[PDB]
Amino acid sequence: SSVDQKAISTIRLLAVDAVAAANSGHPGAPLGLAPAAHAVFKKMRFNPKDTKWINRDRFVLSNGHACALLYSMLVLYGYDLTVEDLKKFRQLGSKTPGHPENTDVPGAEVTTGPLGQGICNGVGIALAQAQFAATYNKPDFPISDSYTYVFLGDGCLMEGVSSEASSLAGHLQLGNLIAFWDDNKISIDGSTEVAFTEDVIARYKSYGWHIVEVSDADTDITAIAAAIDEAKKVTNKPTLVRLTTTIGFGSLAQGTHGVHGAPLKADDIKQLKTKWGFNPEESFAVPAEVTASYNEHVAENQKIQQQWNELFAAYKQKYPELGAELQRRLDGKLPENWDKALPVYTPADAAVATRKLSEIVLSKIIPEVPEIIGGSADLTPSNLTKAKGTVDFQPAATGLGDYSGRYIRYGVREHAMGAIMNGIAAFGANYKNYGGTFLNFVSYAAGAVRLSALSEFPITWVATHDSIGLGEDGPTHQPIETLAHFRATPNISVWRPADGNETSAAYKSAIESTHTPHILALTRQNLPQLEGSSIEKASKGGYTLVQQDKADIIIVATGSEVSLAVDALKVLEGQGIKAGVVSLPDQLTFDKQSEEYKLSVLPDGVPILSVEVMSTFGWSKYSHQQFGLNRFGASGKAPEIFKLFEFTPEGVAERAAKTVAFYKGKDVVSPLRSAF
Amino acid sequence: SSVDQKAISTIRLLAVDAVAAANSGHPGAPLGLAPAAHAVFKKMRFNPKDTKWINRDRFVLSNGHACALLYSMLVLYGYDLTVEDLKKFRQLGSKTPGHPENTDVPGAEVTTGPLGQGICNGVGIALAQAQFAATYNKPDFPISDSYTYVFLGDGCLMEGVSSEASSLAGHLQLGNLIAFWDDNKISIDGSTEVAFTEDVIARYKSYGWHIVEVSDADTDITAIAAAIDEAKKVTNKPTLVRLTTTIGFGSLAQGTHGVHGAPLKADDIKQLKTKWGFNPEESFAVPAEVTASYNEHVAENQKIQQQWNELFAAYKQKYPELGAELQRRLDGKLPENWDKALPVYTPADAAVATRKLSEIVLSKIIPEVPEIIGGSADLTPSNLTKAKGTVDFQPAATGLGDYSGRYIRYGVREHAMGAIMNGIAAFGANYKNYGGTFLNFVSYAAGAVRLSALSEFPITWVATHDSIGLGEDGPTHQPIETLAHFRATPNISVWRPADGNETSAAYKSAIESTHTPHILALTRQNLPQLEGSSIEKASKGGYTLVQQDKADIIIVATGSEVSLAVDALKVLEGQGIKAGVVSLPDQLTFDKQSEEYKLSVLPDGVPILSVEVMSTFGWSKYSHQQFGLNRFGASGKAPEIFKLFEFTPEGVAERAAKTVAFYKGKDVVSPLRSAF
Repeated sequence: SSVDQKAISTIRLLAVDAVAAANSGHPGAPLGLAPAAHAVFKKMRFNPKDTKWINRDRFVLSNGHACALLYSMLVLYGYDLTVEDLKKFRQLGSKTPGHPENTDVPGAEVTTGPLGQGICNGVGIALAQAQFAATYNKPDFPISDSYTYVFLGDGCLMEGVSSEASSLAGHLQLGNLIAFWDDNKISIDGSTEVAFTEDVIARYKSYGWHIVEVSDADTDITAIAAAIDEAKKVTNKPTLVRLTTTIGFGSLAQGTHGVHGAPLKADDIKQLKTKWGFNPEESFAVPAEVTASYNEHVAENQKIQQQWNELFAAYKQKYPELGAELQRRLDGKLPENWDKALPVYTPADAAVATRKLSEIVLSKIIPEVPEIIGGSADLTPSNLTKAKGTVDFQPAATGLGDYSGRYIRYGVREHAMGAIMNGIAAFGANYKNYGGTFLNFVSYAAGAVRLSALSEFPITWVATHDSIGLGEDGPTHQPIETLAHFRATPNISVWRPADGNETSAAYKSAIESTHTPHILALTRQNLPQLEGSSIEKASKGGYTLVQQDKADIIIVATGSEVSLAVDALKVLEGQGIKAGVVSLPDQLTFDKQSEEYKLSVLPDGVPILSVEVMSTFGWSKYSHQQFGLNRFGASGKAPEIFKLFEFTPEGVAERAAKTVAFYKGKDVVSPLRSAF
Repeated sequence: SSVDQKAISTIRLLAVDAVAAANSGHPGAPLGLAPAAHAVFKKMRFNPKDTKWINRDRFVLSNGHACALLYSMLVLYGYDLTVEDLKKFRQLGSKTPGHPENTDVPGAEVTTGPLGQGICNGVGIALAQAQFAATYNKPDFPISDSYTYVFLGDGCLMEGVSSEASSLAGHLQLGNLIAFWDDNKISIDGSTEVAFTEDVIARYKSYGWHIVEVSDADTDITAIAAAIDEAKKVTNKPTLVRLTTTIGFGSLAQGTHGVHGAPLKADDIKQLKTKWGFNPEESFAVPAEVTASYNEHVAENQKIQQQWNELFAAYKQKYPELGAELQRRLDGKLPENWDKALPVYTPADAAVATRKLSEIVLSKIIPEVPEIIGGSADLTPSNLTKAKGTVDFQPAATGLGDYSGRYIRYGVREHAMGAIMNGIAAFGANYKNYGGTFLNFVSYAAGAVRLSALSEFPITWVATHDSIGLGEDGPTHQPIETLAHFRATPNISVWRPADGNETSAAYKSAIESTHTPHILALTRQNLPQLEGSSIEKASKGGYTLVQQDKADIIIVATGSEVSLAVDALKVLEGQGIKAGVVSLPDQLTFDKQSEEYKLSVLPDGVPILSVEVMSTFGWSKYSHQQFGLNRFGASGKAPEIFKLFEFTPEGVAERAAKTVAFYKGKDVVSPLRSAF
């Protein structure tokens, strides 16, 4: 009957009533986690009227199905979300979707639901905070000192991505990360005794985490608060707080799988209300005393932010250059004319692999753009390493780097790298972060990559060894389907640059991005600098590389196949066939250009053949006929594989000539035309 | 100077010489693991002349980059692989590809290289062996008693998929699994101190594994053999053997990252040979005493198999029905007329979700086809559970099932489920195994799914909640790109059945498969039984559902959109437009039909519109215009989402009418035609 007890009941009943109104959703974990949510939010510093305050504590609901709990907290604290929005939980168009989405929900830092992701995002938020604090904090100027609080359940703990991120977070000694395990022994298939009998706590100790156990988290908010205080004293380890809860606490069906993922019965909701002092005839009740208590915490937090703003002003006087840099980043702006550092090439320059061109770009732009950080997973240092003049991101205690470092050694952890990148982006402060691996193993991280797209985060995959061009490692390593997969995903820019100028354009796009993740598909093998390429033209996503006013055919290609198309043009000239060449380094960027620009590249009245040593899926958007590779690769020297599959100037020319013949006597309109 | 020492040197030098000849590949782990490989193969029962003996011990090289080691063992033991093949390591077309492929390499049980996969495959081989032994063994008849030996490295231990599978294997008490960790402290990025500082042994204890540590695995083959003996005594836990080795042992560059993944220097190879008593002027040496020693072990193993064959004959007399069943399975044949159990529907039957139709199929065929086993990950029992009359696969000690059980509780572990399914298939004995999850989270397992395709394993994903039709869970759960991704992967049948008869055809294909993995995309929502569907027609992958001799347009659709197309046909009739309908439940199966059959479905001379509430990628193979969904979904009641995106009879009809108008006055040929 304290206000804290009333607040916990209010949270529980808002969540239950929201699920009831939707007749869909998950009441069990909200009921079990309401005490912990109340306790954690009371310890957190945040401003519901300024969701982007850079020194806020962050909260992540990794068990995203429990989002009726999150929405209830946001409503009670006066974020831009109301009881009327709760009544529209899981309803088309509402601000309260069935899993939380950062683009739609004020106070949702990331998009969660797919299990395992949110805890990894929390690792990334905490990594970014440590890097940010190391970059900007000074004596008497704690510009950044915030914590990252994550709730997770048994499902997240079973997903391998969370093991990857938890191993890495322990290695990185991320002491401002505090995670809470909803230890309720229930999943969809019933008891965790059926498939999840490991000693979780022993595993987390093996990663180097600190542990606090709260044996009665259904009621003991004093112990939950004390666990947070204890975690804050352990500055060199992330902490896992074991919350032993009853799923669906209070329900007639508490402690059963049936309360995990379906609405409660109406009579159950009545007895919940009566046992907690609420009116069983009323739904969506918000006692004014709860509002008052929560408002007091908001007012205190707002005074903390007000004092932070004055600290920041004083910082700008004491540290003029760092202060201006920080201000620029908080305004979301890159350094003025940063792109003048991008390398430019001419056709007289030597052939270079696009993986090496990418390394060169990074080496030039990292020193000039402090908000770029990145790393690599499952990849040789010889294929990607830190830029000269920087150091790895490591706790100084290891002697292997510092938190001010800029290069992250992710280990062999592609999926966690992907989800950590999302967390770094979510931190804010204009972070433009990247992750390197082989293109074929970006697929290991598909769960996170899709969330980069849905969350609108400007992360970048540096995805080398893009094709059969890698050679001897063979078909287990050679992408076929990978670009089609990601190009088919909404909101992914998939750059496959052909040369030096196109690689600079790809990075200009990736670093300038604010809402679109990028994948840069890069070669092992050397490619020539193209006659006709430029950053300007490649920035359009697709452009006419070789214009032929009397073209019998246009060849559209990407990456390593653009030079192949140019060589095929010469073979075709000897056969009496005049070809143009289009380079299409990013289909998404091209698609966003004006219809008239696109038609100037892919006009009516001429057959168009695509060439790319990968799946032909998607290519009919831009071509009438497609020469691709729709079978797995081979283990051998790369030039021999290209010859085997007829990706040679003569093989392209043969198919171009067949395309010209196939359209003789036919009327041909641009592939860009459509009926609707 | 014992023959064992000479054998170890022979293995090391064959591997080094193979890498040298290719000027590509990985000598370090072969040098470090040769003692362990020698010791393990001496304990293994196998027949190089019968790679499919069902009671063989299995070996899996999870650290597949080390395959020069595996190939050297296979050569020395007289598998169908020779020194001449070793000389062609990593050469186009050879039997010694840069990572091992089960389709190409005799004695390679699975395709490994992508890190983490092989250990999970080993879990599946061991799971299958336990299930198989529980099904067939009788007193005095140990039909199956074999072990599964896996080598792995630090990279596999960092990949989350291995954590998932190791947690599950410990839960399942898989005592015939013996894994060996190459504890050499080196990865591509240099020391494991940079990113991999967890206490691996403590983590494996937390999963319920037994541990043996071998402190000097560079030389102590007695201790490695003893570790195997110890592991065999622990019948209720999988064992991890920690092999402390020096990467590149013997090389001038031993103990450095540089020996992990590049050929040794020629002078280094000379000093290796001299220090081990070999001729530095000679490559690919095989001392006859080594051959003799290895031949003796082969001869003993062949006598063991000979006695197993007599045991099997005696088993067929003592247990006539089980013996005939086992014989049939070892012959690779399904029960005669098993498919008569497949449910058949008529248009008078009620509407049913294809997820429920799938459950019904499984309930009918599991009792009749003993080699079907399967399970689910990250999915409610209400969405998939064991078939009535069976029990879960669990160790009997838990009280929750038995090893004779047929339904696997994978937990929230999609990626490991995928790789474990590959291992179950690899075991053999005609296992036809399946794994259920939501379609959108098959993507979490992409690494393993691609390997199912490359390995030619007949595994099946039961992938429910296939689209925006799932409704309220929202865009984090609703597939868009998923079918395009897997259809773009070579050798994946992607069935999206529209009704009861098509769902039975999908299962007929999936269960009869011997070389092609299947994904069955199934609905949450109810769909009508179609006029014109049958198992016979749907078995062709694509078929004419509604024939219209005077068609102005043909609508091609899948799954939930076939009924939509049929409803649109009626709207179009009122607009004076005559449409036909094609159902395309599996594009791969359709593609494999004769050209004349395919043209009878998609003829020349008529515009064709595709309809599928997912990406339009791929659909131009079969259509002139495509109506799909190329943006993320929404959280709301499913019918409202379909209306929002105009996937309604009127919306389809509008686009069909626009398609007819767009082709007025044009000559139209089948989308199946091409220039080359």
